[PDB]
Amino acid sequence: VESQVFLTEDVSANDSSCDTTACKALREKIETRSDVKAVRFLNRQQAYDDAIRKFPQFKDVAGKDSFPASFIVKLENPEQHKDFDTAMKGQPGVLDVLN
Amino acid sequence: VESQVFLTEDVSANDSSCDTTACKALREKIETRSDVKAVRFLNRQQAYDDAIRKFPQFKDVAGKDSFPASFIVKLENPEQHKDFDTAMKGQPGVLDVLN
Ligand SMILES: [Br-]
Ligand SMILES: [Br-]
Ligand SMILES: [Br-]
Ligand SMILES: [Br-]
Ligand SMILES: [K+]
Ligand SMILES: [K+]
Ligand SMILES: [K+]
Ligand SMILES: [K+]
Repeated sequence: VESQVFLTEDVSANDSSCDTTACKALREKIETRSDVKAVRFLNRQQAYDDAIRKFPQFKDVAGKDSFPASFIVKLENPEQHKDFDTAMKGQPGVLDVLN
Repeated sequence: VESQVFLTEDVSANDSSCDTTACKALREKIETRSDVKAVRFLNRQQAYDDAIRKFPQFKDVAGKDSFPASFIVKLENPEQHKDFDTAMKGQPGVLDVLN
């Protein structure tokens, strides 16, 4: 069980490796959480590819631009994710958190 | 661990509880196999919800007809599931098997 923190459109479209300073700074910000053990970046292309695989019926219909880049986040205890989700939603540069 | 047997549309569109002739007949063919311990039914509304829960990106284009219903099947010997998979794939009413 891992959390997924969605990023904003311009980072999604233009940063394929989280090498913009803001995306890196945002990865660091998340890593500082007392309840976070690991943070992994997943770009727009890869996330689209992973989804299309798992559900091969939108191969044409759905485009990658519907898929935000994100951080896949391993928490200390995934049953206590409430505080984390709250912080993320209050964090600038974070679009949403997967519910 | 559990096996997932996806159903063709003729059952997926009609039946919310496996209460149509086609669904039950298919359910009975699976349950009576010696290599099957238990069979659970998963309607298309539950399939839509599980999928959108994991990929809300698809909510743009996915209708209730985009996700097939399924049987969640508990095998007697899970490690040895290769002949079961093939049997199901050759069964009328079966769309696909997970993996
Ligand atoms: Br990308
Ligand atoms: Br239904
Ligand atoms: Br059931
Ligand atoms: Br038959
Ligand atoms: K980097
Ligand atoms: K930490
Ligand atoms: K935010
Ligand atoms: K049986």
